[PDB]
Amino acid sequence: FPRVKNWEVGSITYDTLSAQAQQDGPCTPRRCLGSLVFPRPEQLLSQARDFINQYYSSIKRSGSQAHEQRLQEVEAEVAATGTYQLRESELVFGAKQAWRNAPRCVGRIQWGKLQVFDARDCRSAQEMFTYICNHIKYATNRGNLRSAITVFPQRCPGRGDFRIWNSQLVRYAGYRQQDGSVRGDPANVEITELCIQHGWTPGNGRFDVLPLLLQAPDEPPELFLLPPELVLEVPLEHPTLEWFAALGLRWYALPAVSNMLLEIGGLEFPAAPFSGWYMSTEIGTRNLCDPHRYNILEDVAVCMDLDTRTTSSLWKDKAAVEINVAVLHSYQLAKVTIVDHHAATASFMKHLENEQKARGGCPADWAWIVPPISGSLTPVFHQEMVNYFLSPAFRYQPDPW
Amino acid sequence: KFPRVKNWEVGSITYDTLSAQAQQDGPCTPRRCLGSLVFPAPEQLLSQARDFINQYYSSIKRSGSQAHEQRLQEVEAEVAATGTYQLRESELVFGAKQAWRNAPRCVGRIQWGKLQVFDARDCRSAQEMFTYICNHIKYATNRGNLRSAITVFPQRCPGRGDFRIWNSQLVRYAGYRQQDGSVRGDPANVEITELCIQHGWTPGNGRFDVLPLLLQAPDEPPELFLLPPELVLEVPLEHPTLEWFAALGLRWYALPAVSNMLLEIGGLEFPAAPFSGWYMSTEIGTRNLCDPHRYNILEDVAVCMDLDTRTTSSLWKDKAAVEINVAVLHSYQLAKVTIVDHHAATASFMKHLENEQKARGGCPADWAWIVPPISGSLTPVFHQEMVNYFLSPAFRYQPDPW
Ligand code: HEM
Ligand code: HEM
Ligand SMILES: Cc1cc(N)nc2cc(-c3ccc(OCc4ccccn4)c(CN)c3)ccc12
Ligand SMILES: Cc1cc(N)nc2cc(-c3ccc(OCc4ccccn4)c(CN)c3)ccc12
Ligand SMILES: C[C@H](O)[C@H](O)[C@H]1CNc2nc(N)[nH]c(=O)c2N1
Ligand SMILES: C[C@H](O)[C@H](O)[C@H]1CNc2nc(N)[nH]c(=O)c2N1
Ligand SMILES: [Cl-]
Ligand SMILES: [Cl-]
Ligand SMILES: [Gd]
Ligand SMILES: [Gd]
Ligand SMILES: [Gd]
Ligand SMILES: [Zn+2]
Repeated sequence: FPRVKNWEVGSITYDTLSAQAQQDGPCTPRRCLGSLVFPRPEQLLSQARDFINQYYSSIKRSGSQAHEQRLQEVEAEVAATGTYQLRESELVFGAKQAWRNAPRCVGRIQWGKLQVFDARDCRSAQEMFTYICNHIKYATNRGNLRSAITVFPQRCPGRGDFRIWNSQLVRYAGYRQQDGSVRGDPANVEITELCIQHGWTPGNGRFDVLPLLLQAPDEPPELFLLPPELVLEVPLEHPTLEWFAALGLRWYALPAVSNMLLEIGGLEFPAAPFSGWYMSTEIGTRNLCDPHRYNILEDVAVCMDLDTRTTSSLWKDKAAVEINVAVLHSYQLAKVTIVDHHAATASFMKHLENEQKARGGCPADWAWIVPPISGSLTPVFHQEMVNYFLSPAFRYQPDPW
Repeated sequence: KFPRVKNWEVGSITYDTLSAQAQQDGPCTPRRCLGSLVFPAPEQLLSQARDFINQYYSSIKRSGSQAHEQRLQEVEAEVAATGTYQLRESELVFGAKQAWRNAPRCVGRIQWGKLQVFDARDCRSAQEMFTYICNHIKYATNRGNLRSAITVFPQRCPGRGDFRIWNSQLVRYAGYRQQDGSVRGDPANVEITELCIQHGWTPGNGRFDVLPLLLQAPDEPPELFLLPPELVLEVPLEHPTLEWFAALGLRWYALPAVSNMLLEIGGLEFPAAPFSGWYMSTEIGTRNLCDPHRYNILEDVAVCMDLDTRTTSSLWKDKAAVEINVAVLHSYQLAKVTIVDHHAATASFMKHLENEQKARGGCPADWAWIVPPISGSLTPVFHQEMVNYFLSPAFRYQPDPW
């Protein structure tokens, strides 16, 4: 049982929960690989017992009448069909629990508040598009963002798969040149290469919202134009730097992740987009200032008349911070939910405390919980963490080609 | 079959074959990763020694030669006859440089070849130990043109207790507990401060009182030594544009000299071997001055800056910390005392990773320690995946002697 210390306060806890890790991680006694982003059939019933057992534990209902009962239909379902369907209440328990278990998510204090839309009866490409469009509208909710997940049918053998080819529902295009450089977003150049390679009209500039490539089983992806009034976006201005708005910067409201595989009770949903609300450092620090993203830090510093000729002026730092100020200011003005990294990390500490009493610990990926600016100014920096894999879970999955 | 490692900023990919030589075992398993935790018989002595001699004869391009087999036999004989062995001076210098090179939490390892090694293995008392340390401080400080140095005291050996420096660094500020329960000066140093008084030191009562040295010679209680004040170079902190900042009366010292770690070379242990380089500005400006459990000045600075401290979304903490770091950089540059900013330091560490990949097939590195504690993703190390593992020679943590 690993001893975990908070160095700001001196408190000690033990992560007893780590004793239940399933799909093992990449670290060995001889080398740690925690900084890697991507770490390297009669047994469907094993991890299916597991989940049902977890479900009935929570609701004060382990070992009696109802718990005994639900254990049988699943074995009989898999004995008959080789797979099984989840009760609606289980699908919601599994959606939230998988969120609770996401080690890289700093927003887990919200894990109990989740809206689960059950698209397990989906049928075609036009079908998911309606399911996804209901999602965006509901999640966006005019800027009062509401966490949601839309769960499409569980994969079965012999036939294809529902899969959203976009990494997110809202993603900006990226346009090359004779010189390879990108107008727009370089994280979305490949998918842009496919979206054009499927009929779409590539726009002019930097913040063109990409269309959607949705994949009904076995058939080629169908493009789907997203209705403009569905895609809520925020123009970026600064509270005191009047020229910031003239830079023409924009970001979208809904962070809606559509490429991860939800796994509950041994079942696998390759299309299950979840969405919450942004933390501001995501947009301002990573999306706008990463050197392989919009990479605007130097342009903002020029406009602030900063001395970019020596690193010791901390011009990168000063410009980065005002970018984050502008992100927060703009979103709050447009009345769109956003959380600064100080507020977010302080809530995660409260979540860690809640999980200690609830489950005896919490899986947490230190490198992803500490924000990309001002890390030691947040409490999670001084908090030791244990990272392991619990089920149910969100997993990474290969790109569908 | 070795870990693949990607740099996400550029798209680079390398494989860390060096990790396969990991001579000892860290804290993680495939069950759970503990990478974020701060703190994780002649036959084995001979096999460590053999690996090291092999390493040394590799460096001098003499692997497997006559002299090399000679040394393996000599070391085998001395362990048989005495249970231990003595390094040659040239092996000691190699060994110390290599322990630096292997240190996964050091961002300054581009410098690992430029290390002054002071052989104090003939040191006989606390009083001689103190003279050695004073010469270390004077050489490394060099009037603000800092030089990396290590002074290595006698190794652990059977029959005799250890040399130990009780202080965690050669230059530390006192931390006076109080009632009302708060700490005046540096709260990281309350324990060592109390021990100095209990061993006779007359305490001060300021916030920046340099501590005496508590020096332990084998099988002897520690002995207190005052540093000559003209040997301890300090930097008073001013901000280039916020002129009220000087009125805070903050100071920091020029020399960072870690004195409580254990140097391991070829199975030998040196429990007293202080080493020093020069500061990276974030250690002072961010950690030492802004950590809530250190001097904790952030809010008082942000109030003086007229920031809006009642809501977090104004990023008042970020803005005040950036200016504290600017003051640190400015003040050391003004005083002509070596300092590197986290941008320049992480850039040179990236060159170190390239040099090492070509030299050795990898580099052990602790991401959470290499990534600076402000402006993380603005530096290139943030976007570099890294493999953490333990190589020998090494600097190791050891328990406090009390
Ligand atoms: C409600 C407010 C939420 C906030 C503020 C938030 C914040 C974050 C942040 C900042 C990250 C780091 C990702 C990055 O830096 O690119 C993250 C990762 C993640 N979050 Fe959340 N999140 C929220 C809700 C949710 C919800 C509703 C789910 C799922 C039901 C979720 C599951 C995850 C997962 C699986 C990851 C891992 C992403 C990856 O590994 O690529 N979070 N979250
Ligand atoms: C010359 C310039 C140097 C710079 C800029 C530098 C920088 C740093 C920094 C920023 C850290 C992390 C410290 C912390 O957060 O508390 C560190 C740790 C460390 N450095 Fe270096 N260093 C230098 C020289 C040296 C030398 C000469 C040695 C040994 C011969 C060394 C060995 C270490 C070790 C062992 C650690 C780990 C300390 C620990 O784990 O507690 N460094 N260094
Ligand atoms: C639920 C939620 C709320 C919120 N506010 N932010 C969230 C951010 C992410 C998130 C994490 C990592 C990512 O990158 C993976 C990657 C892919 C390819 C190459 C490199 N890296 C991406 C890029 N799609 C998004 C996920 C969920 C979030
Ligand atoms: C060689 C060099 C150059 C440079 N510029 N900076 C350096 C900083 C450190 C360093 C690392 C960790 C530390 O923490 C230990 C601790 C103990 C107990 C409780 C909490 N923390 C301390 C505190 N003395 C210092 C080491 C070497 C450095
Ligand atoms: C190499 C390194 O692991 C990589 O840059 C990680 C670091 N921490 C991160 N943390 C978050 N939240 N998101 C990220 O994309 C990353 N990237
Ligand atoms: C809990 C956490 O590991 C701890 O606060 C670490 C994080 N990274 C660090 N990085 C450096 N350079 N120095 C430190 O003291 C720490 N502390
Ligand atoms: Cl994003
Ligand atoms: Cl220090
Ligand atoms: Gd101007
Ligand atoms: Gd001024
Ligand atoms: Gd005051
Ligand atoms: Zn690990």
